[PDB]
Formats: sequence, structure tokens, C-alpha cells
Amino acid sequence: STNLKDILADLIPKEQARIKTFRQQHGKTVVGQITVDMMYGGMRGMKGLVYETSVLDPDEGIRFRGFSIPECQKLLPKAKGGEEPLPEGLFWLLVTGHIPTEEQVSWLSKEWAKRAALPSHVVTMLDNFPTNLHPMSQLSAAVTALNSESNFARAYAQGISRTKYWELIYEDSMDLIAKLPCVAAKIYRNLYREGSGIGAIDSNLDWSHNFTNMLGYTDHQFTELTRLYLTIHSDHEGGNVSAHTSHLVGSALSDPYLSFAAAMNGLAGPLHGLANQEVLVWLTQLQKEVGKDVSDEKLRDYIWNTLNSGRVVPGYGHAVLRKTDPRYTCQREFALKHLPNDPMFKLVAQLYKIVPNVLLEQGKAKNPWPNVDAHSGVLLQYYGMTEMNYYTVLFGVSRALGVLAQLIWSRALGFPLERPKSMSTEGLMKFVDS
Amino acid sequence: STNLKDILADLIPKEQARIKTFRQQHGKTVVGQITVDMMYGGMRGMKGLVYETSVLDPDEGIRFRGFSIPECQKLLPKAKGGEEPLPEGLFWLLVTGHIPTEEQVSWLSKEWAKRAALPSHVVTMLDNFPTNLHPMSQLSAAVTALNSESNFARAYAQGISRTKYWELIYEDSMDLIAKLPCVAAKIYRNLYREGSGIGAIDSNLDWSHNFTNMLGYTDHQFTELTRLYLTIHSDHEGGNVSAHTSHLVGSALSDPYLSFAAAMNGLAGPLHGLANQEVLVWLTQLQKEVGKDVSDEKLRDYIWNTLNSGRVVPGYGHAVLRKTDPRYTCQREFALKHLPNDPMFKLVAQLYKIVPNVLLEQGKAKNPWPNVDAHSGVLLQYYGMTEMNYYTVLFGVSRALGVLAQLIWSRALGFPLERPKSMSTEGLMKFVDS
Repeated sequence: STNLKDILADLIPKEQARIKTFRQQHGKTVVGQITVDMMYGGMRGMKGLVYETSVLDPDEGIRFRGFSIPECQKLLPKAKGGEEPLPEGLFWLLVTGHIPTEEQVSWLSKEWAKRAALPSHVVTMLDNFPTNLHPMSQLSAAVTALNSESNFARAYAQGISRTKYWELIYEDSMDLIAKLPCVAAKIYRNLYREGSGIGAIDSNLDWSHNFTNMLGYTDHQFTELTRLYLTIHSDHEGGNVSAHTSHLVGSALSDPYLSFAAAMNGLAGPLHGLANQEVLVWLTQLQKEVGKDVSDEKLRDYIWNTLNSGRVVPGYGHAVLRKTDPRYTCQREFALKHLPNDPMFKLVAQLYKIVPNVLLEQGKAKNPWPNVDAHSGVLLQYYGMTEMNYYTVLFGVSRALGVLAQLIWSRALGFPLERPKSMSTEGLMKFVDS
Repeated sequence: STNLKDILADLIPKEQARIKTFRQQHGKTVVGQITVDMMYGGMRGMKGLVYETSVLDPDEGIRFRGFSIPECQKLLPKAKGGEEPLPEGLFWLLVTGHIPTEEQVSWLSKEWAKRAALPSHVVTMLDNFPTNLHPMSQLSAAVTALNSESNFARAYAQGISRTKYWELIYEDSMDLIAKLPCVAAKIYRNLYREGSGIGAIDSNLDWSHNFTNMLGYTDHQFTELTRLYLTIHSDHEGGNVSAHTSHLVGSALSDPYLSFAAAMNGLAGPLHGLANQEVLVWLTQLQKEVGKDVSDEKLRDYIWNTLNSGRVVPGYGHAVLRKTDPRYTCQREFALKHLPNDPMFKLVAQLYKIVPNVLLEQGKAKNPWPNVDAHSGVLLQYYGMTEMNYYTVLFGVSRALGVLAQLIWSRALGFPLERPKSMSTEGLMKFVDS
């Protein structure tokens, strides 16, 4: 059927019954050890939470409810006259575990169009932000202010059953996804197009297309790039700072608006949300140093000199994943068919030819292949989206789809408050003796 | 000396050297097991992080760098003509591990006065928020907007040494603590005093007194209640949602403004920030049901009936702490000397007489004593602070002191990104076989 809520309602008791019998048997089964180093080291390598929407497969990349990225590219529905997978369909996949039909994606598109509205106090707030305020701060602050439209918040205050929490979490999550393009386009134009207006929603367009229209972009291939981008950056397990922050805040029964905004303050941190920008800065510098006509030998020399100097090539290397990131590969294929003669893409492609063979030869990088962030900037830049501070806002709007799909499930399955135990240094030294 | 930064700079390399040798020896020492139930159960009972500023002692209550609450009441400096401990002094204690002198508290008071300023865009934003927007949302959104004044953010973007991060984290944290009363009083008056102004900072007053003036309160004993309140709600280990959220977001190198605002979205959740309000609602109902002249027997009957009905007495019970919460006791003593004939306090006191003996007799509650949240509402209500939505904003302003004391230390000690490992249900079932 074309009602995502009905399907979701049917799947929940079944997953509840699967988890109930699993924990009965294996609840006290041990899955790991905690060390002193793990406590000092940011829980590195500690299995700490259940996050159902995605899992990293060391041989194939990130999987979306079992489906690899190549599989999602082929199976997820497209726009009419398009060939890139729609985010609507990714969202359906993460909530249900099932690839949706054309009829389901179209319905979801219409639903997000229906729900897309901003109250006048958020509009006013956004127009009064200074140029001085970072776009990620604008995004978080405006989403926090939209919790005045949270119906989970208001219903909880009146009293509702634990077993029904997921219902209004789903409703609030759908409304938030619907509004994100409006909030994000508003920020873009207030900062980078002199306060010009974002125009109106067209209810017959998909999410991505309404977003590029609101941004003021016109090129069909930019809209196609945005569909791909938003689908592939949508989720990457629960351990990363943006996912875990939404999870943790969500666990206190804070509504989707509050949870997502907290997540964006995490994504804004330079150790989580700047990888795209860092690669692009480094490519731009490289191009200046070495020139646009560079020989395979001269680039190899520069890479070798970089590594011998003890610096790293940004966007390359991984401890776990054993092949090139499919999300990188998706963007490479886009580039080859739509901007194969762009000079910055040629540099990116030349790096793909040369760097990994150098890295295998040095023999240090556990796996010498590039990730998604090595390829994303040159594509945005090609279509005139050159405001690098804004890149993390796009990642955010994408990542909403994954974190909110999980959040619905967390509440459906009754996941409790996240409350690990902390220790001081002095305390942990005493605990060591026992 | 009277420079907190200098003292802090002297202590850091010493704690670094203590941690270095500790992890050399005991780094691979195991401190616990992780079970499947712990993953499904919000990391309950998993030792997961190092948080230096406070530790829960099962026999004495929460300790602030080793000092119990009774010790902090006697040793922390007071205002002239006061007898309640100043928050300034608590902050000094958490940063240094040392009880400050009078000269140090006074200096800290002057520093927070010096730094207390709002830019015009935050003022405008606060005045344009609707009545419809919850005060906790107002607080978080305005603090996120103040990251435009973060000097850690701007310095990081230009490039600074890992070893110097704590310096600007300290600066930004001091500025944020300084501004919180302005932001919080602004919210109070815009919501509950028809938009009237908060007036100016007096540089010769302490933090609490400037806050009550800005709120529009006049009673000396209210200012004294606020000093006590802000000192005792300041920190309670790292495991709670507000602390852990600041810690986690902080770990991505997000600045103190972004970290604290994310923390407030966590505190806003009903499972973390509503305990005060819930007790007060329940006391008000109780008073109606049973009357103001209630006999010890009639109240005992109502408590017994409540428990036999299988409901709980809010603000009573604890799995770990084996005596009455000192933070409760602090408020009881305040009440006995300043509002001993208040009818709601008499009810609170009558409950203290009767409930715990009933709970020991039922023999279920591991420990039958009350916590801080059982006593805080009746005191706020007595002085005319009756806007219960606002109670969580006060808790927030207090909790800033503890979470930001830790955050400075996290960066001084080079704590890395918090990144536990997540698993799907399906994945965790497969991992079980191995």
C-alpha cells in the first residue's frame, strides 16, 4: 500500500518479538571487553549501541538494511527523465527494510510537499541572522526553534502510552524532513544571494528538485547530483558523532527537532563535518604548486614527497574497508559522464590512478583507497556551489534521513535512556587494584 | 595567585604525566564486560568514559573533586552578609581541585562581570521568540547563535596547536558562563513579565545576585536560595544525558557554545530534566486530595495506598546512594530556617517523616531516601517563582559550571573523538555465533 505508517505499524511487533526471544537466550552473552585505554580513547572499538538502519561491510562498503550502494543505485526509483536514485526511496528503504515501488516514492514525495511549511517566527529569525553566523549554527538554531511545532512534545506533556511513542515521532520526523530544504535554502540565499527569496514548493516535484529550485539553481544535472548526494550521505552506522548525538538526546524522549539540532552541533565539529572541504583546499593548493598539465611522474613525485615529509593525502586511507568506497565510485561515474574535461576532476582522477599504487608500495595504510569526501567538493564546485562553509549543511540535510529513520525505530522498540557509567582518573586507579 | 588560567596551566602537564604512566602500566587492564543486554539497554552499567570533575560516593553522595556537599557548604566562600556557598567558588573547585580563597572568588566574580555581554543579534532574536516556544528551546537556540562569538572556532579555522586547544576552550567557557544569566533572565521576562528589560550588570556583585536582579527578584533570601541551588546542581558525573552530550559533541572539537546547547536539548528531554516539576505536580495533587491539616495516620494511609496501587512516590528511591541526598538535606535546612511555616514545606517535611519508614517496611526500594528533586520546587514556589516550565532553565545554568569545567580538561588532556561501535540486531545475532 501507499501508507508508510501502516507498513511500519505491521513490522514493529514482529521486530519486538524477534528482539524479545533473542535477549531471552543471549541477553547475558558477552560481546566484548572494556579496557582502561578504551575509556581514555573515546570508546574506540567498544560495541556500545544498537543501530538498525545501516552496517559497514569491510568488503562492500556501507549497507542500507542489507543493500550495498551499487544495489541501491540499480533498485531505488528515479525521477522521470533522470538516472540518479531519489532520497525519498532511500528513506523508505531505511524505515521498512524494503525497496519501494514507483507508486510509494511518488506518494512520499507528495507527503513531504504537503508537510513543508515554516512558521513566521522561524522565517523572521532566519532573515535576522548576521553574515557573521556560521551556516551550521543557523541550521541548528532554526531547527531547535521549530520544536514549537513538535506534536510529540505536546502529546507527551498531556500523557500518552509508551507503546505509541513511535507514532508521533514518525509524524514529527516526516515534518522535519519536509521542512529541511526550506530552512537550508533560506540560509544559502540570505548568506550568498543577498537575502533574495526562496520561492514556493511545487507539490508535483520530488524533494531534491524543490531544494535546487529553492537554492536558485537551474541546471538539471545539478538537481541530479543533489539526488545522488543526498541518497549516499544519508546514513553510516550509529557510532559517528552526528548519529550517536541524535540517538543519545533522543533516548531522553527529546523530540526529533531537538535531537536533530543537537546532532548538527556535533556534525559542525571540525573532526566530523569538514572532510569534503579539507580535500578541496588541498586539491586547490596542489593545482597551484604543480600546474594543470601535470605529468604522471611529477604528480607521483609530489605524492611521494608528501608522504616522505610525513603528511597524509586527504580522502585516502581506511582501517577497515578493503576496497574503494562505493560512494566515491558513484561520484566518479557521475563525473565521467557529465564533466570529464573539468580540470579539477582530471586532477582527482589522476590522483586515483597514482596515489593508491604509491600507498600499497609504502605499505603502511591498511587500505589505500579513497572515501566519499575525496570526490564530493570538485562536483559541487563544478556547478557553481563554491561556498565551502555551506558544504556541511548539505551533509546535514542528507544525514537527517538516516538518523530519523533510526529514531523512529528506537522509540518503537522501547530503547531506554543512554546512561553509561563514568569514572575519574583517581577513581579508575583505585578500581584497578580490585 | 588571582589568575585561574595560570593555575590551570601549571596543573595540566602534571595530570598529563600521571595519565601517561597510568595507561603505560594499566592501559590493557580490563575494567568490565559488555553484554548484549547492555547494548539494548542504553549502556546501563558499562564503564564508558573518563570524567574528572565529580564522582558518586554510595555512602556520602556526589563528591566535587573529592569534597562531599557538607564539606563544600562549610569550605566554599560566601557573599558578604550571606551564608550560602557561591557558584564562583564551586567553579574554581572543579577546575583546580582546590578550595579557593576569598580573594580568588571575588576575582572570578569580577571576571564574569567583565565578560558579560550579548551582541544585538541575540537580543533581537530573544525578543522575537513567540510565547509558544518552550524556554529550554529559547535557551539552546540563543546559545547556538552566540557561537558567532566563539574564539576557539575562529582560531581553529586559522590553525593552532593541539596542545594549546584548552586555552581558548577556557576563554570561550568563561564568556559563556558569564552570559548565561543574561540569556536566561531575558527569556524569563519576555515570557512571564511582558517583555520588560533585564537592566544592567553591576560589576561589584556576584553571579547569582546579578542573575536575581536581572530576573526582577528583590528578596535577599531568594538570592541566597539561588546561590545554593546553582552550587548544588552544578555537576553529577559524566553519565547523565546533559554531561555526556556536552562531552560527545565537545570531542568533535565543537566549541563550548555548540557543546552546551546540544547538552540543553538533552536536558530538555522529559526523562532527564523534569524531576523537580513532577514532584511539585504530585505534591499539589496530594494536598488537594488529603487536605492541609493532615494527620500522620491519614498521610501514611495515602502513601501505603499509592504503593499498593503499584505507583511510586516521586523524588524517593535510589539503586546506589545509601543515605538521604545531601543536596536534599541542604534545602531542608534552608527551609527550616527561612520558611518553616509554609504549608507546602510542611507537607514535604511530613513526607520525609513518614515515607522512608514505609519504604523500608515494604522492603523493595533498595534505598528509601529522597533526592534533590523532592525538595527544590516548594522553595522556588515559596519565593514566587511558579513558572514550572522555566525550572529546567535554572538547572541548565547551574549544570554549565560542571560540564564546562570538564570540557576544559578534556581538551587539555587530548581526549579524542567519542566513537563507539554500533551493530544491527541481525549483525549482533551473527556476531553471537563466533
